[PDB]
Amino acid sequence: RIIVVALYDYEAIHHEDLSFQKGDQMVVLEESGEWWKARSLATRKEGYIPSNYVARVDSLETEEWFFKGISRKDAERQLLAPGNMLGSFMIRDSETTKGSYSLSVRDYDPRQGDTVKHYKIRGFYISPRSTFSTLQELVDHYKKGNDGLCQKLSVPCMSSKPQKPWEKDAWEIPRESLKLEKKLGAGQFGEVWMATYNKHTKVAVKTMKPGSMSVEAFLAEANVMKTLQHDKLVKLHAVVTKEPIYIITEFMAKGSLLDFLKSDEGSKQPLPKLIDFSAQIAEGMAFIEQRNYIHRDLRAANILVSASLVCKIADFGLARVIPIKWTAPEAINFGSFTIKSDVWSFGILLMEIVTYGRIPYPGMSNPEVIRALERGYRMPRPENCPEELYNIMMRCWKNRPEERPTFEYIQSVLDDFYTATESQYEEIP
Ligand SMILES: Nc1ncnc2c1c(-c1ccc(NC(=O)c3ccccc3)cc1)cn2C1CCCC1
Ligand SMILES: [Ca+2]
Ligand SMILES: [Cl-]
Repeated sequence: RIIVVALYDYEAIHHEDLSFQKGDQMVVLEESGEWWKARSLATRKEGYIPSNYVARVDSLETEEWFFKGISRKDAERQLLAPGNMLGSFMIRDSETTKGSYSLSVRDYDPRQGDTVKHYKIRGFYISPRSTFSTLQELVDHYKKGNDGLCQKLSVPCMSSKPQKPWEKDAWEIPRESLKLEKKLGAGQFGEVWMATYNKHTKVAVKTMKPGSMSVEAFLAEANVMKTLQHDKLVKLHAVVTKEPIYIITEFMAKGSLLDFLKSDEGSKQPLPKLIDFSAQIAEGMAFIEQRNYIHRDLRAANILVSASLVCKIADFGLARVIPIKWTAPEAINFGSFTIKSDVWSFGILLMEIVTYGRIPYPGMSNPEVIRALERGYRMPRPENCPEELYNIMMRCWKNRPEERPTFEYIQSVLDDFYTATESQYEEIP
């Protein structure tokens, strides 16, 4: 017997899936990955449920202040989101001290403004002065005035329902299931439409126009990208095998990063949040790097922004199934695309972000640039760019692609850009 409990509200949208309120319990009957067959205890109905909407009874995940599988940087982003205030906190798996837990607390500071400070927890305790049998008790105490903390505990971090998992056994779907409602953009290779999958589900469809490339071999290449899932890559949901091929991805509410930075709201975005974007793209490129693959076309036009202002990477694994200002020299000439050729493109993308979407090398045509890259000309630093940030672009713009950084390093440098190493966690006597 395995009892689980709902963490959020879910209304059914399919045939054999269940509806449940927050707090409903149910018996796990089958573990089919993203979807589980369960029998509700409230309605006694047997059906399918999203496994990422429930957890085992009286687990820590059930608790409103606990956050599973979240990094220190995500915990920082989640707390500095709108809807939280002074004292807003969370308890999470310690990213560094594995098998243990850390506490992230929102705090204000005149020097910078809102910040997130992190304390490690070691029965548990932070300072030997105060011992605690369990976390909830430990929480309660620190809600009663800051016992050494930078602030007194107020409310757990605001969380929203995760994205509903895709329909089961629906990697290949008929076109009839779709209603392409609005053309978002078109190009030399096809159109990107925003659509709807059998009502209830809002998707975006990339219509791949008929060609030589992968007529019967697209599904093959495309089936690999499906296994390269990441929180910072655009999620591939479904595919239409009948030519013209349709690619169903998740809908990114605020379009491309390029169009977004050129937007009004985008122009309002300050500098530390632009670097936050960069650190997200770098996080995604660090994954493609770990899988020893390649994106082949990094630019703001290929970065999408969610409604929550989360940057994700598209298309990826598309240039291998079919423009040079973002391209490194050793690919313009020798046609050699490495993971380091993307590093160059990231440096360009970085500048593209700091300049709010300004075209690289402005008032400077393509041929008038290639002959400068041989001289050693690089784009200059603008007034609004940190010296230590232009420093990174230049490292991405090294002539030797071997002495260019890794995305693993680039991400780490961008994640704690305003944080000194020693200041990551707080000391307490
Ligand atoms: N998903 C979206 N949601 C909201 N807006 C989107 C998009 C997309 C968009 C971008 C890229 C893709 N395609 C892919 O990511 C992809 C395609 C084939 C193989 C592997 C990956 C599909 C849609 C593009 N836009 C905008 C940007 C420019 C035109 C409309
Ligand atoms: Ca310290
Ligand atoms: Cl039962």
